[PDB]
Amino acid sequence: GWNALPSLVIITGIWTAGLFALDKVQMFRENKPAWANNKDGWQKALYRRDWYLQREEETLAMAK
Amino acid sequence: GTERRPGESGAWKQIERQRYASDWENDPTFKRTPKNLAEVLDDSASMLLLTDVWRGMAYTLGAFFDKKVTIMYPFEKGQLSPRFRGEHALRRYPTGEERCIACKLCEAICPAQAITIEAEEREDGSRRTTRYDIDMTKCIYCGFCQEACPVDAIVEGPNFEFSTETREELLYDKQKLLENGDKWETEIATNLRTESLYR
Amino acid sequence: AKGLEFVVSKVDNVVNWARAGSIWPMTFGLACCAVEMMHAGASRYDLDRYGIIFRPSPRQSDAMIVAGTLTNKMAPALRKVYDQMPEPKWVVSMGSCANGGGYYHYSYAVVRGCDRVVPVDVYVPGCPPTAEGLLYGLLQLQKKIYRSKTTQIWYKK
Amino acid sequence: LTPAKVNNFTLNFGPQVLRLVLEMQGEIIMRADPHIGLLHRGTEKLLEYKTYLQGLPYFDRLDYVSMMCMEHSYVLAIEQLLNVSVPLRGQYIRVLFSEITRVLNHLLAITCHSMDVGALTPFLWAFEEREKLFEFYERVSGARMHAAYFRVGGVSQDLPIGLLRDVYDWARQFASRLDEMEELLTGNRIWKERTVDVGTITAQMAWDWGCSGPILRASGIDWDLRKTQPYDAYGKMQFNVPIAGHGDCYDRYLVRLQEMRESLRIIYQCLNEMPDGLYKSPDGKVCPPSRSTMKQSMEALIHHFKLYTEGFHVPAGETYRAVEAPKGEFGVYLVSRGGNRPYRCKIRSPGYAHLQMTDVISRGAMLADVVTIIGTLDVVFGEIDR
Amino acid sequence: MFFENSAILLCALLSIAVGYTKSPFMSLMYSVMLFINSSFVLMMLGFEFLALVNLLVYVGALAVLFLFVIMLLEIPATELRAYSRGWSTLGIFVFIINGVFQITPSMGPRGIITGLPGAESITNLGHALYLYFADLLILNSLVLTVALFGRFAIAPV
Amino acid sequence: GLIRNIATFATAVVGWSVGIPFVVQARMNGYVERNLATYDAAQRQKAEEAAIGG
Amino acid sequence: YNAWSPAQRYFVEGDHVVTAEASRTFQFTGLDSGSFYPYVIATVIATAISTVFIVAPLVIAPSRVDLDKSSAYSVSFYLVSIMYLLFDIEIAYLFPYAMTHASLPMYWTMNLFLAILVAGFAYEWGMGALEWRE
Amino acid sequence: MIVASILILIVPVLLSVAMFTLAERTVMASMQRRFGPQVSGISGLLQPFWDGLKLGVKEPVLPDSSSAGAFAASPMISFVLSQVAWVGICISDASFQGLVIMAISSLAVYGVMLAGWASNSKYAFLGCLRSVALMVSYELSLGAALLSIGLFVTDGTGMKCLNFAEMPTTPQYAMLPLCLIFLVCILAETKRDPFDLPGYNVEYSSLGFALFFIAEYANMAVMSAIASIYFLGGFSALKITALFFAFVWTRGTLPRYRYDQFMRLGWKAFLPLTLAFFALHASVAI
Amino acid sequence: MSLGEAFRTAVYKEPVMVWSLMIYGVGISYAAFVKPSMIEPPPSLKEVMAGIQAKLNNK
Ligand code: SF4
Ligand code: SF4
Ligand code: SF4
Repeated sequence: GWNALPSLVIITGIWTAGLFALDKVQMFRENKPAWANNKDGWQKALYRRDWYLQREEETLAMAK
Repeated sequence: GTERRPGESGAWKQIERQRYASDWENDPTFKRTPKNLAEVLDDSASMLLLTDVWRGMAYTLGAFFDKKVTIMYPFEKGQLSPRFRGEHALRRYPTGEERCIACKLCEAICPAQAITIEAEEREDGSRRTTRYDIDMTKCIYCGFCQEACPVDAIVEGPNFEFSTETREELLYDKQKLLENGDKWETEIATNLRTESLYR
Repeated sequence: AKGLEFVVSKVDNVVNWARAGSIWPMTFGLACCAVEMMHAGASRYDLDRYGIIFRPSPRQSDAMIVAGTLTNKMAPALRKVYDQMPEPKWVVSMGSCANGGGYYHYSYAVVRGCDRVVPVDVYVPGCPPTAEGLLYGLLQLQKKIYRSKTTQIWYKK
Repeated sequence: LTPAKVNNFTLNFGPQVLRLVLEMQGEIIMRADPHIGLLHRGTEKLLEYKTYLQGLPYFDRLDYVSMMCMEHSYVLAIEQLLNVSVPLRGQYIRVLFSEITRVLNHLLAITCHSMDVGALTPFLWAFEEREKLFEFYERVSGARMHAAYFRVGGVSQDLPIGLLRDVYDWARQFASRLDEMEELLTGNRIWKERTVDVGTITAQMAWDWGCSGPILRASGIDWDLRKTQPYDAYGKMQFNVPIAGHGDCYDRYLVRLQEMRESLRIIYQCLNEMPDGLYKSPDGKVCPPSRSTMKQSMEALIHHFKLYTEGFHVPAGETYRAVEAPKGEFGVYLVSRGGNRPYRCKIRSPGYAHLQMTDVISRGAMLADVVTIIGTLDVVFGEIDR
Repeated sequence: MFFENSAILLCALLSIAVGYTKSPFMSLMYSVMLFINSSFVLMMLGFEFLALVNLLVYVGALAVLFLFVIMLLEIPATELRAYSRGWSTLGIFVFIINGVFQITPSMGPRGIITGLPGAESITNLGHALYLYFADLLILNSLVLTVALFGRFAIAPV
Repeated sequence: GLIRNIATFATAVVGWSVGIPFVVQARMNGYVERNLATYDAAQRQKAEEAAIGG
Repeated sequence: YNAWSPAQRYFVEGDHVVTAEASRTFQFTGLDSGSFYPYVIATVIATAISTVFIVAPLVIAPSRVDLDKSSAYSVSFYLVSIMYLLFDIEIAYLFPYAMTHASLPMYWTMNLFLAILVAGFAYEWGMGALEWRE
Repeated sequence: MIVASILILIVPVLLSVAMFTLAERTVMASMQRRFGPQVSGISGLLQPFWDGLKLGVKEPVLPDSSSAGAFAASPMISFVLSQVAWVGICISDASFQGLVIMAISSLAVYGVMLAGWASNSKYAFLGCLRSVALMVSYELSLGAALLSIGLFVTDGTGMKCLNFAEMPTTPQYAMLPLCLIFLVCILAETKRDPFDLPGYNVEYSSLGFALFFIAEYANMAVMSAIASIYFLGGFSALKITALFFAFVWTRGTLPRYRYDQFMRLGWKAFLPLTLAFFALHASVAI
Repeated sequence: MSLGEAFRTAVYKEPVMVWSLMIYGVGISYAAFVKPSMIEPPPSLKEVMAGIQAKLNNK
């Protein structure tokens, strides 16, 4: 089918471009290529502790 | 295959019958019972894992990689024959005189009553029409007019793409019929040069 | 001002482009001409190639093609379905039975042409017309749609 | 004498040209009342104002799926009262083109039944061969559907040279097309479960219900008009009769397919036995003469004048003749007063009889099977409503 | 936390609206919305699994049967006194006493409580279900069987 | 009145969402005041107990 | 949500952190792991899109008023829906068991649940309750 | 940011659904020895766009004898559910993400039911229920299949979950019958052959009809992504296109079943098989 | 009839249910008998981590 082949390639290319753009955007947003990982309360606690520690560092950064 | 099976019957009377009566067994057109492990596995492969859809799927998929018969109208046309009965038209003689002599055979034979004819003798003594009208919205294109005319005056031309935006444009008069004949004379004459061996 | 008029003309061009290339008719399997209509959408002619899809409802139907003779008993139903067609809408007359009655024009129960009930934009002659002729008539319908200029009218209203 | 009282269930199945009113106590159909006449064109009264040749195109549009079969019965009914013998070559051509017409009717019927069931590929596939046979028709009569080819005493024109070549070429691959057509539905459990044991009909009911054509054959009934009451060259033709014994939609499907096979066999036999000779009856007082003969002879010119204006005068009498139509038995009752117009021409249509079986057959069925009943009935309202 | 508290308040609003309206379809739609928003707010309590369970069960299974029963059993009887007969004043007065001012609240003497997010463990939930309340799990199995058998025995034929 | 129904629904939603919090906070104010009075009464009771208990 | 206690902020004092949380960016790796939050915003966006597509043809389409245009051209359901109810409840029961590292007695109790389930289901089967003639 | 990501997911979904219906038409033509849409744009690369714009400019008609609010909202609700399902596919981190999407798909049943009660059509009244019952029946088997899948989905920390990023990057050769039954259930969920007997949107029009088709094909793509993640060992455009190609292949080759027939099939062949397979997987995985 | 004839007739008249029950029986049998036969058969943190290192470092 030569007439449908253009559509066949276009569908794959469209999904490829969309997934690549979403990858780039979400990588810029989250800044690590693992944010989709499963997380329990333990990993949540570590992440929130780390975020509050970065905020605390910024608070102490504007003190010298 | 064309064989039948218990449970594959699409009804209730027959399904209820076969699950409560062995009448289908007496029927030879029902596939006979498996008798060994091999036949049981064959039956399971028949029912589960499809294996019936698969063949038609493969044939359709081969049709996908197959050629097509599609044509690109209007840049391509179909195949037709000289006997084609299309737009009615009026023919002349090569000197330029109308072939129609108002014998009114065409109007008499026409079962569509779509032909209106008025005629009288011309100033030169010639017997010519004064009104020659055919209702294309009423004409059935049977060609019986072309069969009846003994001077090859009225002909259904090879023109078939003559649709109009209004119905009034299809009320063909003598003048438009003569215009069509003068336009399409060469093709009609060429077809007659072939059809003469049959007509 | 000239630029705004130019934009209006281009928008009208695009609107005509969209409306002509996506005409969806409704199926009235009335009589003989439907078989030619059915073969028109078939592999050889491929009505679907020209953006034509037959819909089960008038609500998605863009225009009506009358393929077959119309009786007096059927005229109210045909008017019913046409009056269910949304705007913008059109009507295509295919076949002499639809044109003016033709071979049943003097019958007692035949509506002499679908014109007497509903308006018609395209008249396709033949008993039956060729599927190629139906293609030509629908292309002429596209040509009529092309000359349409709605927003040009509305901006000068 | 009858009130309405209980309204309860109410249904309306389609103004769009069959109108159906059904009655269910739920999911299962208990009553089905078709209403017809939306295509009743009153042709029979219209026939009275037309000459025999004038009214011939009326028979084209009675079954616009199968045309030459419709022509043939009326032509035979005319000729029998006219006491006219048909030439051999004309009979060969009539039988061959009738087989081709039967093939077209079977193809379109099966494809429409499939599309109603849900299969769309065979529809498109078979319409290509249908276009091929339309080209065949146009080559020989200049019309794709409404040929008006059959004539009293023969046919309008002889076959053009080179036609049988393409006929044989088409037959050389029509079997392959049919084979690829079967594999999409034949070995399918879905097609069977949709079609098996739906609308079962008995021989006793069928003869009570006046069935004809393939529906009769599927009830274990040995009957073909081409073998019991043969017409033209069908007696010479050798072919088989498919026989089924369930009265099932799948059975009718297989019966129609095997009928197509037998039609192809008859097409081959006709192709290899085409004789040379006259194609029109030599009676110029009924059959029109040649145009060359007309233009050089006073007598043929006079006969062309008279026949094409007044036509031949059938002797007063009555007859009824039927033809083994692809949709059943198509018959026409002819009443003659002695003039050039038929006094009363009644038309019998097999689909009209088959359509009368809906209420009793659709009982105990489901709304998914009404469309199955209509599709397997193979009904054209043009013949049903005349 | 304006929107979270608004969603919390929406629950009782929808609860009153369920009985308020006269169209059974409207009541069922209100109940479906209430179920969804209830699950969403409970999701703020950290119960991902239980919210999905409630959603799945009540929307896909029970509300569908509600709408089916109504649609097979309810010709519109709204004007059949559903608007012309009104509502009992004692009911709404008692409801006001019970729920607006809540003379008998759940907390009783307590007047303030702290709401804190939880930590749903499907592992701990499974441990409890199949080690600590397995007997009640089998009892629930018996109850499901009771429902199934009773339903199929109370079939209207 | 489809749009009328939408308007009434949205108005009810907004009025509820803005009014119920006021009553909730009134309940909270009343309970806080009552508990403050209770604690003051208990403190006075303990003072009396210390006085008359030596 | 925004934190309202220093304990919730892990005893980190200051005003910068409060405002930072107030106008923070959503991050799964930030403070809102497993938040389900994009579902609501997706709902809002889809509501907007669907409403717009409803409104638009009421603007760019001519209108004509017709009387006839404004007109339209069992217990098996009970059985199926109630069975679906019960079986979906049973599936919800089963789901946590599939999410754990269950033990052998836990396995046997799960099999007991399934045995009662299939017992009821098979009783319904054997009595003609799964034959949808009606 | 989040809104922008939602829109960036939205755009390929709409564009590709247009392309999916176009390519389904064209491949059906290819398997029917015809060309299909080819005039409307370069090789017909513009058909769905003009079709959508045409239905946009087409007049929306509202019955005067029913509740038009539900008539409007039902395609709106289905479209919302499709968008939410896509967001949960690509923009989610829920521990029961597969269960989330299953519960989401359970909700799409209402739109058909809402339309069926909305319009005053008797055959809509019947077909809506028929399609509802079909999808409802197959939902249990789909959930059972996910139950079977969840018996081996583990992350590195050792917790059993439904996260997509933690699914193994290999096909599951040991659940091929489960995969086949899940694929047939997916076929059933989208009213496709051999389950295209139910249409419910007969009295609908315009962008409402467009949104119904958008929701249908979006749900088809969502189920395709689910199947690719579950059995094909990852999420990729190639697998989506291959599954759609196979689905068109099946549609163009098979007729549809009868109502009670696929009811019997689902309730006596599919769900018990999924139950037995779930029990076997639970037993072995111990 | 023996087991063979009844099994043949049943599977021909109903293969799916027999398949499902056979799969269930195989699973139950493996759980009950097959598994406990061929597959069935306080250190501090430093020892555990040392063992992890030993297992990881060779591979
Ligand atoms: S067209 Fe021919 S048949 Fe008709 S009136 Fe003229 S000469 Fe006579
Ligand atoms: S072709 Fe037939 S209908 Fe047309 S003018 Fe001639 S006789 Fe009349
Ligand atoms: S115009 Fe001729 S072919 Fe067409 S429907 Fe009428 S009679 Fe039949």
